Amino acid sequence: NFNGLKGTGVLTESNKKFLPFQQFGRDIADTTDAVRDPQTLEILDITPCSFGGVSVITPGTNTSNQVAVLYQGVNCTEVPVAIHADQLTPTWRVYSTGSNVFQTRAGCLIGAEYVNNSYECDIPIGAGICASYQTSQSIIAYTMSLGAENSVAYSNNSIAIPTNFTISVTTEILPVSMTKTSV
Amino acid sequence: KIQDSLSSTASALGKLQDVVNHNAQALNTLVKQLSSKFGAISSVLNDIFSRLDKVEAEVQIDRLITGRLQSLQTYVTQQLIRAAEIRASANLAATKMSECVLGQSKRVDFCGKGYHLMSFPQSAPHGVVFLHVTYVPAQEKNFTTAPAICHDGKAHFPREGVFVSNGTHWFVTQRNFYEPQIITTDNTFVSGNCD
Amino acid sequence: DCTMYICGDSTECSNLLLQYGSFCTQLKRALTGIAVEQDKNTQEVFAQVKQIYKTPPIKYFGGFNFSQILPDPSKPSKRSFIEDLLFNKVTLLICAQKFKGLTVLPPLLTDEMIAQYTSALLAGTITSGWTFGAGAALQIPFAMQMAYRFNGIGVTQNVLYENQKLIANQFNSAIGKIQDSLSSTASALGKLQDVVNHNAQALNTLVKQLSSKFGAISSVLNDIFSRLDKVEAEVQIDRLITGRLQSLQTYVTQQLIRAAEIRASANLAATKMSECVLGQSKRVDFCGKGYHLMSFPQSAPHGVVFLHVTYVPAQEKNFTTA
Ligand SMILES: *[C@@H]1O[C@H](CO)[C@@H](O[C@@H]2O[C@H](CO)[C@@H](O[C@@H]3O[C@H](CO)[C@@H](O)[C@H](O)[C@@H]3O)[C@H](O)[C@H]2NC(C)=O)[C@H](O)[C@H]1NC(C)=O
Ligand SMILES: *[C@@H]1O[C@H](CO)[C@@H](O[C@@H]2O[C@H](CO)[C@@H](O)[C@H](O)[C@H]2NC(C)=O)[C@H](O)[C@H]1NC(C)=O
Ligand SMILES: *[C@@H]1O[C@H](CO)[C@@H](O[C@@H]2O[C@H](CO)[C@@H](O)[C@H](O)[C@H]2NC(C)=O)[C@H](O)[C@H]1NC(C)=O
Ligand SMILES: *[C@@H]1O[C@H](CO)[C@@H](O[C@@H]2O[C@H](CO)[C@@H](O)[C@H](O)[C@H]2NC(C)=O)[C@H](O)[C@H]1NC(C)=O
Ligand SMILES: *[C@@H]1O[C@H](CO)[C@@H](O)[C@H](O)[C@H]1NC(C)=O
Ligand SMILES: *[C@@H]1O[C@H](CO)[C@@H](O)[C@H](O)[C@H]1NC(C)=O
Ligand SMILES: *[C@@H]1O[C@H](CO)[C@@H](O)[C@H](O)[C@H]1NC(C)=O
Ligand SMILES: *[C@@H]1O[C@H](CO)[C@@H](O)[C@H](O)[C@H]1NC(C)=O
Repeated sequence: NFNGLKGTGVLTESNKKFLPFQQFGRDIADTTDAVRDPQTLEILDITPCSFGGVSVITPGTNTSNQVAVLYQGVNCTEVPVAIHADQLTPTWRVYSTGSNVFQTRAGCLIGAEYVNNSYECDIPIGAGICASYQTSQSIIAYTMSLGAENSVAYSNNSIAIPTNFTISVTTEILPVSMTKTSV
Repeated sequence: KIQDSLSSTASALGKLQDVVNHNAQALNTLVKQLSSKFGAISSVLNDIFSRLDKVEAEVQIDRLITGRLQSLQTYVTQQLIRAAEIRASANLAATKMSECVLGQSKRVDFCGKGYHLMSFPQSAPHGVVFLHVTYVPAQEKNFTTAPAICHDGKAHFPREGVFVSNGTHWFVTQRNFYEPQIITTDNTFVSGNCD
Repeated sequence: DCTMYICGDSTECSNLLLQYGSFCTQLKRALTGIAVEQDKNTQEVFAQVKQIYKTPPIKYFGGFNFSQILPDPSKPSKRSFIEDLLFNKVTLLICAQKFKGLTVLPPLLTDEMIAQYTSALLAGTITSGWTFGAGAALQIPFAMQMAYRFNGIGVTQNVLYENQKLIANQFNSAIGKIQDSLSSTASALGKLQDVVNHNAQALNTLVKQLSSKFGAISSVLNDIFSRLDKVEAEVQIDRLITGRLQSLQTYVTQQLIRAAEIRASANLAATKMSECVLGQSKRVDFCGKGYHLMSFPQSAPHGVVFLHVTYVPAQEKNFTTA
């Protein structure tokens, strides 16, 4: 509370050089982010507190009820520091001290182990990571699988010619119309 | 095998299934919207009359007539976008019907994977389903080949085919099927020296 | 983020906002439709092959020199020569918008394995011709594969062999000019430069909009509650909530129009990759001016680049016919 300039954030020290008459510094969005303390004349810097988004990984309710929350776009060395009482908007803080935390490019994951082997995607995450429910059952996070690798023998003088064939039938579905309505 | 494949699971018909879902769900939000007060005294209309006189009720009823109208405006705009999407999908179906049904299409990977022979249409709720019939080569074998052959000091080329030899004698055969044949001038044509 | 953008770090603004209903539970729903869609378009253009083929170490294709577009092991990334120029030609403190809840998410397929698909398509179209797009791959000598393409154009296959040395030199020189010519003019990447511009410029207007008064006294929420009584402070605030909120629904509407347009372009690109790469198309000008022979794909930021190879007749002479 600086002469009525109420707000909320974390205050640090800055090297900005206010002129003798200048007191407040604004930004592109036209809001206060630089104030000078009335008693001791120093140039503080104001930035809002940390935040982010929450996403939950879960199989169907028919399967097990285990879950694994996600915190989008935040360094994962921050929310474990918030292990106290009544400091975060979510109240299910039992998972703050959950399973082995894992760090990704889109935040960090709580409740899964980063296995080595790779399968096709089941639950998209981001940056080539997809979680799944494998086998004694558990939730795991792994890396993309682009399909089985193969090589074709190329030579200056050789050719392959099929000696047989097969006939297959493939389906295809396309929408044509939607429900007519009026109001 | 197509009989049980359709009934094997439930996510096979996902494309048509969510079309009706995306319309009914939009209606529910529109219906439930009118219960919002929009910050005024009361959501329901007639209640806001007996509780006030007839001078400041206008600002208290304007909010209940713009929100009930602006929300309706938002829903209509959503329909326009989806209509502009179905129109693009419907035209593709007409092109598929005009090519993969009434004829044989040379365009690759357009009427099913692999070489295309014919397709059959089937009706569906708010959609159509095709059955592409395709031809796929089976197992093959390695071979030794040469581009041209020089016999009378002159080169010859396969008229329709490719030269092939099993290590003992040379033959010419089809591109997509193994049917070796004896070399033949009527099966080839001469052009230029073989040097 | 709904609440923070409208009611910045304010508790008395939030509860008043709750009276407006479920207006912005649609924004989470609507935007996620776009987010999921963008992870589908990329998967519908590069993922048409389920076998990751690799090029042989030997690069002697009867004289043709493909080393220009093959991946380079020396570079830490598996990016070819041409693919590296594209990244340098595309430009992606401005990231202070994080403080107003304007988050940006990363794509599912990051750039590193995107080129891996491109390597697979390039490798499988030079050792197996086009048969690998219809089932089992079949190896064919590249020097004689061109004979089939010439047959499709209309010229007999004999013509190719008589000028094998001449045709290779002319094609090899052609690809060399592409490297410098791409970086010669600055408007070559215009169709991609505007995409990153539009999707970045529009955010600035959204941030700058909340600095307007919209008929109130001040543009900051804190002073109003600390200077005016609660009975009528709801009048000025209501004049401001409807201001910012309306400016937000405009932004989401713009996104839908652009998203509905990109899909109409990705599908066209998918057909181009399916036809002009995995086979020879008889359509005119669909895969470049002149008679079509082949084409190679190259990855790019938020797009793809094609390299069509076409046949064009040179000088002629007039005759008399019956
Ligand atoms: C490559 O293909 C050629 C063409 O089929 C093979 O040559 C032919 O092989 C058949 C089967 O052995 C021969 O038929 C039999 O030959 C014996 C030889 O004594 C004869 O007594 C029988 O009455 C019967 O005709 C056929 O003659 C032969 N033709 C020629 C021109 O040699 C050849 O064996 C194949 N090479 C391989 C598989 O390595
Ligand atoms: C090409 O493949 C077909 C498919 O397997 C082969 O047909 C089989 O032939 C055997 C022996 O006559 C039968 O026991 C199988 O029942 C056939 N399968 C089917 C699906 O009918 C055919 O023989 C193969 N071609 C050659 C030359 O062997
Ligand atoms: C015989 O045909 C095979 C293909 O069916 C050629 O390729 C060999 O077999 C498999 C193909 O995936 C590979 O595991 C082998 O390593 C391939 N061999 C080599 C040397 O690479 C094979 O080359 C052909 N052999 C001959 C003599 O023509
Ligand atoms: C394919 O073309 C490239 C480009 O000209 C060749 O690489 C050049 O090789 C010469 C000497 O061989 C060097 O002086 C250049 O600096 C190289 N340039 C680049 C961009 O690498 C390459 O040798 C050719 N490959 C074949 C098989 O002919
Ligand atoms: C749950 O799974 C079991 C076994 O797969 C099955 O029998 C049951 O019908 C499933 N229930 C639901 C609601 O999907
Ligand atoms: C958090 O920041 C530090 C600062 O260097 C960095 O090393 C670390 O990787 C960051 N955490 C994550 C999960 O990226
Ligand atoms: C993956 O393999 C490496 C071997 O380099 C090993 O050190 C690591 O523990 C493995 N990861 C898991 C989850 O087993
Ligand atoms: C094909 O085989 C090798 C591959 O390195 C090549 O050097 C050789 O010249 C070619 N063979 C013929 C007959 O041209």
